[PDB]
Amino acid sequence: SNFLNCYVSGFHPSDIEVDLLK
Amino acid sequence: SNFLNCYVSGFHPSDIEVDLLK
Amino acid sequence: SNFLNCYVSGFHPSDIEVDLLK
Amino acid sequence: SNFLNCYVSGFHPSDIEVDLLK
Repeated sequence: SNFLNCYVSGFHPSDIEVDLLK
Repeated sequence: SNFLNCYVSGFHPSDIEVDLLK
Repeated sequence: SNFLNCYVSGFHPSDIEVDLLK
Repeated sequence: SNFLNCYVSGFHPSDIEVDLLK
């Protein structure tokens, strides 16, 4: 349902838990 | 229904919790 | 009826962000 | 158009996870 995921530039550390039912 | 995940740049370690359920 | 997960650098050192199960 | 995982970094380390439709 209109899934728009954009990510620019990465990294080594940090924790990102992205969760989308769609 | 309509979702945009705009994430850019990094940084030191941390706890990023993102959850989209609609 | 439209989620816009945005984030460009910054963020404070902790465990947060934004979550909604509804 | 529905699937837009615009990714540009390759950062494999850290805690990165995307729940594409669970």
